[PDB]
Amino acid sequence: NWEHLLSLKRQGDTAKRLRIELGFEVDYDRIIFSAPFRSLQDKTQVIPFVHTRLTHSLEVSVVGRSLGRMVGKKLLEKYPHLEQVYGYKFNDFGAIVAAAALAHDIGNPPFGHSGEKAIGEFFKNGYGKRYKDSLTAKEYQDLIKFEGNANGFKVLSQSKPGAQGGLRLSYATLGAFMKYPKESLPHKPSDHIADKKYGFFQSERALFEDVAQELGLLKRSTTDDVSWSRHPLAYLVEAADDICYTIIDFEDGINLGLIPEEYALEYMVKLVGQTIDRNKYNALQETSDRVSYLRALAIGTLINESVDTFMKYEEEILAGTFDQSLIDKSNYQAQITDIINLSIERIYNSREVIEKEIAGYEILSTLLEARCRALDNNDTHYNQLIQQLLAPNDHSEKSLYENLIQICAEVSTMTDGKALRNYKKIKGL
Amino acid sequence: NWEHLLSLKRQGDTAKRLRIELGFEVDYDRIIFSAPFRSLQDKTQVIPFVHTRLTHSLEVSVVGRSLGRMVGKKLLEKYPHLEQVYGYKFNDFGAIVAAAALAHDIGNPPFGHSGEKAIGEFFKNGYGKRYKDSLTAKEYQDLIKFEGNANGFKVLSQSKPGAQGGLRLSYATLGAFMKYPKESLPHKPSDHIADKKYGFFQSERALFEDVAQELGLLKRSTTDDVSWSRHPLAYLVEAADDICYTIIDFEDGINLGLIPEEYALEYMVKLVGQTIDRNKYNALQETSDRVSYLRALAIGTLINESVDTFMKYEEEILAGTFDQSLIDKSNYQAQITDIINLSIERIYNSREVIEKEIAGYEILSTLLEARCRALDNNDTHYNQLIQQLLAPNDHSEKSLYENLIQICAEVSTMTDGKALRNYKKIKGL
Amino acid sequence: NWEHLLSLKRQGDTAKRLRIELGFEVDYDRIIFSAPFRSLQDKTQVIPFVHTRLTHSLEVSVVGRSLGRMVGKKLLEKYPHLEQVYGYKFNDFGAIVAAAALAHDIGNPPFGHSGEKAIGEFFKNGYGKRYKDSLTAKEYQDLIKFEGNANGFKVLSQSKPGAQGGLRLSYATLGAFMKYPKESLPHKPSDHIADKKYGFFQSERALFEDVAQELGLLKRSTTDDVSWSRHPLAYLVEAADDICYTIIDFEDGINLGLIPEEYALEYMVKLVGQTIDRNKYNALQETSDRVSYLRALAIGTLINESVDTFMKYEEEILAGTFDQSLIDKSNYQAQITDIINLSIERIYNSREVIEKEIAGYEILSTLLEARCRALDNNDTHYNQLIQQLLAPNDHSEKSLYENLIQICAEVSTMTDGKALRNYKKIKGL
Ligand SMILES: [Mg+2]
Ligand SMILES: [Mg+2]
Ligand SMILES: [Mg+2]
Repeated sequence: NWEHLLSLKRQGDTAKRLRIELGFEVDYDRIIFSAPFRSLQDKTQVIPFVHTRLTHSLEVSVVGRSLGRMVGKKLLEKYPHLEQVYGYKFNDFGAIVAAAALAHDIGNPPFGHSGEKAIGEFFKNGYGKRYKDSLTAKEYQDLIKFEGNANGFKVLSQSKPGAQGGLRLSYATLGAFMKYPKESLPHKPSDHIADKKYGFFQSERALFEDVAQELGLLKRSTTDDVSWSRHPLAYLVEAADDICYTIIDFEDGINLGLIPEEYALEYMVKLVGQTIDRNKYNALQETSDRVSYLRALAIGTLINESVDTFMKYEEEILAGTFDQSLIDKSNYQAQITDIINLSIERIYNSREVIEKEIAGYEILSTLLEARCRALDNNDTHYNQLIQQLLAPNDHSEKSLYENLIQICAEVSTMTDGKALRNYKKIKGL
Repeated sequence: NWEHLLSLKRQGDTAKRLRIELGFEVDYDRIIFSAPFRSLQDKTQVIPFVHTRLTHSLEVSVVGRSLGRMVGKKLLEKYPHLEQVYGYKFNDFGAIVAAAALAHDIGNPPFGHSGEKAIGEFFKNGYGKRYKDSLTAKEYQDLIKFEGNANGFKVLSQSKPGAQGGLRLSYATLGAFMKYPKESLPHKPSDHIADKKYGFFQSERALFEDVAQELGLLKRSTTDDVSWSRHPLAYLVEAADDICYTIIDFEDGINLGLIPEEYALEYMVKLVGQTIDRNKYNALQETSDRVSYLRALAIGTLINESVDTFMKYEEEILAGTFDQSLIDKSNYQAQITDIINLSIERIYNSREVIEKEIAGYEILSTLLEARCRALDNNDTHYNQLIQQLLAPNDHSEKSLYENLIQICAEVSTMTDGKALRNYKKIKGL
Repeated sequence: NWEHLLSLKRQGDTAKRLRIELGFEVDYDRIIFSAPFRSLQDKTQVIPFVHTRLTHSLEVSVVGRSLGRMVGKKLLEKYPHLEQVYGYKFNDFGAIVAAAALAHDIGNPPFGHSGEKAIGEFFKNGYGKRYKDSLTAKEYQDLIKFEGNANGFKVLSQSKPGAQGGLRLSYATLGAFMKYPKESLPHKPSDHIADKKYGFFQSERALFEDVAQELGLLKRSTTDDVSWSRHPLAYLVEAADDICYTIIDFEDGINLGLIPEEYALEYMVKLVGQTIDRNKYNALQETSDRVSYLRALAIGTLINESVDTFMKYEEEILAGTFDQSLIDKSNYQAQITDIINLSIERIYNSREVIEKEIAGYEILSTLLEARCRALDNNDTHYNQLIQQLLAPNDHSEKSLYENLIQICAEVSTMTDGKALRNYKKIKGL
């Protein structure tokens, strides 16, 4: 039911909010001005001009806003009652998808997936193994299979003294942000696209249950482990992100010298052939302009194809029977796969990227060990100094799992500069 | 008895030295030219122009020289026989107090009290725990509650081949230097000001017993753990040090931007009100000049008040019944406490000071562990290299406690530059 | 028999190669263009202009070429049949000795003998102790008493896919390169000069047995541990190396300020007195020119003396009864010993040299531990990253000893720059 999916409800609301009577734009406005989003300006994208996480978020938001606007147009033309009595507009869908896409990278720890694996391995085989017997199975699982999507949900909606609900985003935006509406256990029960990872920690189970019950998400789990169907706009958000990750990593790889210019045309002829102006392409004198020209065309065709695919399986998506992505139903699957493989071989496996990941591991391991050692023995002078350096903000009487997840969130959201400086101080440099 | 307190005896002397027949100035002259005192030029004062330990010592010596000169004037006017037959002058008292105050920071390890705690924790929970069973209780206590006052006494009077008695200072200067004339055990038996810490290690017990017996210090301990009353001039030395630590840390904090200018006048009106020239204060155009002007006034009034307090309780001080400091009997106690608390909150708890302390811990721990590992196994090539790098001076057949205390003294007296360079070499940088 | 000693056989040869029917010059040509030899341009000689390992190799090759040419002249005049029917020339001997001397430093790990001791201690008391029970006694011995001569033999003759036999040097060059033709066990069975160390690992036993059987080296071991007599030209190669190590370390020490100018003349008068032009020496205005002038004279007289000594004991050398070096039979033994001791006290025991050795230990230990930990568990993400960073070249199904010796060879042949960069990445800098 689309009426419940486009909920304007926020945390702490008592009276129901109706479309015909704050707005989805306000979510984007709040995310833009938020400190965690601003902090993305000092966070890199694990590549050797090259995009930072802030620009990637910006570009993803721009693709998601286009996808959502077109999808809202088509749904409003398919469900007249959504605008006749409920008063919804395609700009609403665009705003929801743009706000969800803008914050999709707000909780990811530095150094890419290597940082997530470092946080996981710290609690699996490192100093964090001591907490295994003091936590429940799902809590420990969250600790060992730490992902930045659950951390991003935590950042977007975590209460603090004087700020309940965090950014207080609308429930539609929160639902679109959740790509994996399931708990930390069981680990990958099936081949469904939404079961690859989890989207919320144990400290957010009640809040996401409230969000799902407000959005009317279908309960797909018959056991005691909660799991819901994906929000239909989460498909658009993820498709936008994949389109950017594919076409823009290739642009960045080509412009940085890691990928020769021939592969650009070689893997973009199929994508851009239907709309390329050959005279304009040949008239361009710089490689950067040509690759930008190709990137714009490819993004446009992929956006249109994703909109067509979404409207092809709307009923299946709303029922929860869709087990793959919108980009997986692409006619350009071979070219997309070839581009992704070439990017993996030339960028992600480059020395510079490997070197950086090896440093992240040592920095994150050191910081996590220092924070945990301070947590266990908060009486020594060195531990008091560590607490002052890394957690001067506040202190409270919380549980062990809350403290550990707070440590993980604080370490994940540090800027590369702040993390490196703290690691050097702790290492006496 | 003041005649015995103003002893001209030095180490190795056989014939008694009389005032009417080398001089207390010679102690100051020797300390100035000594290598350990010179080494203070490369040692910082754990603050982010800002005073180094050498300038702090200089300024403390200047306050102690004023206090001692006034106190000597008043005692000579109170005991005519001290000058009529013994031939003592107020310049003697000034010289003794100045020499004691100049060397009050000569044995402190770097990074402030954090370095002392690092040396203590190395032998308490670190690699140094292995020596607990091979040493006596007091020897191990000295190792684990290491203070820079005992190390300063060691530096001032430790024999070397060709140099017996070290700087060979007069016994009056050594007595005035000793703020805590007691052994390492028991640990804080009472609330007496002299029982807060200890002033000499176990390798200096015989020498300080000789010094105390020459100065006629009263034995306040009836057990087998020796402890004596404070030398009366030690009160003046400590009062001078506290006055500088209070008024000059505030000046440094104000001039460094950590403390706004308003608090200067706010906490100095009471101290300087009786002697401030308002026209001169308002005519000054720079904040540094105004704060210097206030610091000079406050130091003057505190010096006069300390002299008055010392002459108020002279008999009690000479009997050993005084359990507090001269600054503790101040009418400006509230303002002094407020200034100290503001300095603690704004300087000592600043990031930059915390960061520095966290680095000291790692550097001192690394250096101590390397030295100890070289000491236990002096056969490996790496350990021979470590011994050459850190202890090339000499080697001898000494006991385990002597070797450990020598390691602690050598690490404590390294310059920040030398310590950092050695730590980087050991860390392969 | 000199005919078999001057073998032109190379790895993989089936038909016998005769002198009268590729050439010993080709070995020098190949070594010059080889990547391992080129890599010596970025490797230092553990001294604070100062020689790198490449220039030391160059200079040693030049001394060995002179020694071999004179020795070949004298042998051809002593054995006419070597040139009458076999067709050998003195240039052959010169080429063999020069090629052997040029590669004498091609397998030495950085940081001098400190690096060799670090590799040994890693497997003796470090993380490498776990492999003791999984290897044979001699294999583990090779691991713990690792020397750069065996590694240099490995570099010169190790097969790779597409390159069998490595540089494919002539067997005479390989025999002259081998200073210690014996296995890793027993460790120093006697006082013979060839029994001080070993010259090949266990992975090269068959190849060196083939080389020795082709060269007709005398089997000096009656047990199951193979050991052969030294090749006669190995004496010349080692003598050349010692002459350079003695006279040129002194030149470098004098020119670097670690050795005053007086000792130059003081320890060179005896060596250069018979051929020095006093007018030329006094006319020189720079210390560098005078020391160069003295170095050239000393090298010349030592070369002539070494040739005379070699021809004095030719029969004893060819029978294998010579237990010392050519330089040990020198009339300038006292002056050579004095120069070596002065160099040890002033250069090798300098701070800068000690500091560098302390850093090597930490870098090599860190790199070896990382490589071994990657080897044991090649499933973790961090270990895969380490394998990509340090061993991206290739992978194969080899034994544990082969993998460990490959790790040791790869670490030993890294350039100081590459090693330091990898150590910093692993240390997160
Ligand atoms: Mg993305
Ligand atoms: Mg002081
Ligand atoms: Mg050599």
